[PDB]
Amino acid sequence: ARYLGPKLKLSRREGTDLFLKSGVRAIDTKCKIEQAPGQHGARKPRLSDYGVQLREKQKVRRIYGVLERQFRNYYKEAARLKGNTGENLLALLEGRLDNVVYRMGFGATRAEARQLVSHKAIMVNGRVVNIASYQVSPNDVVSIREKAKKQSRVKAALELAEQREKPTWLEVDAGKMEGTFKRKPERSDLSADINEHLIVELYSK
Amino acid sequence: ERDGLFCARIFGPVKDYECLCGKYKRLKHRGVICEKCGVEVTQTKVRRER
Amino acid sequence: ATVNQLVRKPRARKVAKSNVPALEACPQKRGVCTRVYTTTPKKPNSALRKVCRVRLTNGFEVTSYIGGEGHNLQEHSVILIRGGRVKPGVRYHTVRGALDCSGVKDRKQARSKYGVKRPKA
Amino acid sequence: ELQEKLIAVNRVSKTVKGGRIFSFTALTVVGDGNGRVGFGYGKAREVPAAIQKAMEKARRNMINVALNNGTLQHPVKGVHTGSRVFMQPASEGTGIIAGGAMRAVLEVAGVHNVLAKAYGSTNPINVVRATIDGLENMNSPEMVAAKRGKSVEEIL
RNA sequence: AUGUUUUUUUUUUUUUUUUUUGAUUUGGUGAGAGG
RNA sequence: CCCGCAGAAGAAGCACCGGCUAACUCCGGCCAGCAGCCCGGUAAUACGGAGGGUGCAAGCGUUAAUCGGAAUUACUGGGCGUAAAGCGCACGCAGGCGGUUUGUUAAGUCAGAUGUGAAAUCCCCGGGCUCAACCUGGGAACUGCAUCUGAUACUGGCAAG
Ligand SMILES: [Zn+2]
Repeated sequence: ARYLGPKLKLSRREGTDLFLKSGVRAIDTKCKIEQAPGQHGARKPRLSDYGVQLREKQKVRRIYGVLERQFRNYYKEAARLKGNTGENLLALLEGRLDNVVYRMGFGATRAEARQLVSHKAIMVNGRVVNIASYQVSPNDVVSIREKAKKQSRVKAALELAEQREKPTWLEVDAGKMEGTFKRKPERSDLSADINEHLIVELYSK
Repeated sequence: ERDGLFCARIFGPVKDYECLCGKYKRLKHRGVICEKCGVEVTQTKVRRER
Repeated sequence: ATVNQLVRKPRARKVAKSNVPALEACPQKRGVCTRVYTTTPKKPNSALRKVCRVRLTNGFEVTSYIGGEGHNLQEHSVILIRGGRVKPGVRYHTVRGALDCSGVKDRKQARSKYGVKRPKA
Repeated sequence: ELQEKLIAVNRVSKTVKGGRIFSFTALTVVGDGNGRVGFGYGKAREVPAAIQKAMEKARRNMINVALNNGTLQHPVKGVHTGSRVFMQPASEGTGIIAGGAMRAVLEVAGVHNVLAKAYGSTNPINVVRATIDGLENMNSPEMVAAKRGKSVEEIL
């Protein structure tokens, strides 16, 4: 139910930096980010039409840490919902509790955030929510509870975030350690490199 | 330095049409600013006027 | 084609017969080996392919391929067949590692497909 | 600015006194991400050369296509030889739902959102041609208005 | 008069320079000479 | 359901990597074996093992079975000179279709209403289980059938041309 292996390998495979490590130390120093994993890394022949789409899908999934069935479900939901499908999917992905936490800066990585969520550190509207897939709504305040507020990791995460660009769709307080999910993010607010359309196509086989 | 005298977000990217840190290495999306870079995306002489 | 014509006599659906009729819409069937033997395949191939004529539970007498390297089967050995045709007249495979048919010896990849338990170390 | 996609490359033979002389055909298609599309079919003893030739061919004899935003203006059929093709405009987000050679042509053309089936033959060369034809024939609202002696609001 | 009368794999890789609007890299201080 | 205790502790496999099809190398002789369709005779990315990878993941494969792809029974939506496909040719009952004008009818057709079309299910907006599945409020839908009141272009009936 989770990917427990090497994180940088995934990144290498993808091509890009997936942000699977905190960002204290640059990704180029930790691993050969350009070279693909395994014995046959240096060889890089152009991929197929299907293959590129698949890769794209993987990238997105990897980024958020969502396994396949769940991803499929999300896609379906997006399709069902009104408006642009890929965009909807992206929004849904964002909405995940762990992701939100990460954005806020209470977790160094998304993985860390997820872990925190699991371990009953986070509350959503003053009620302890344990599910990483929990879809956080507009105007839903989300905070660290008083037990987990003393942790050194949390402050480190916050610091890291502060170095990292702040998302417009949230509003977080470092002292209070509570952030308000103000609105579901627009496509423009998210990263431009993610070809959602490819993903959509893949499932529209 | 981010963000010191010679910043990225306040002024511009050292390299032309490149995020100094890492995204956009072609000519498609000139402008996007990710959180991992806190960088604009324009010309090499854009910092001379800013 | 003409609508009137269609009305008179509607369009016939192509009834596709099953290529594994001795199963009778069962995923596997139990059978007893009437005889076990080797057979030569058709052109362009060359081998001694291990196969057994099986009398099934439901009454049919079929011939079933035996996959993997080596087998313990004799006459009067109770085996499970699964369907699948080897590319004359063999339309079924013995399930290795079910009933009397043993798993393949010394096999470490695709183990499931030849009944083999996980190697301990 | 122009994007160019090699759809297929196929090895073709000519029998001679000695034996078989082999050659390679390259089917490419190029577009500017707007109305302009053009396919090219190039041939040579080696692949890369053939591809280059195809590209060259494509770059000349382009064709304009009226695009209402990211999609088509109305459902359009296009036929050529065996390949008969249907393509239907679709809502933003849906992506290019189309198969093979057909997809490639659409992508370069700068349609982002289509529902497109290729009936009949799916011989890449023919199907791309069919697609092109379909695109070409497809008229815009303004054009239709002009034709009919009306305003755009009269047609809706 | 007549020819299916010695076949066996002796096998194929999907986007930049857009017919002349673009890349080869060196800052202050002080001293001395020529006109 | 909540609180406390200890300590990374008790918790990852299955299939695949010739092309289709995401993933490649080395070591073992048309044998042993593989195979869904289209390898193996001594340098096999196709057999078996290894290392490396890819895809799924508390599941993963295989088999069986249904729809799909299959516009491959084509109502939507195919064809028939040579690819399968025009009766050897006619007459002709039933059947199908029917030039043009007016009038009338209102069967088909269309419009509106009424009754019904069980609940659940599906779909939309909500609510409740920490989320989800699940449960659940209200709607929409159930393409229909029947009846009543209209419309009369088209098709039909009847009457005259
Ligand atoms: Zn950037």
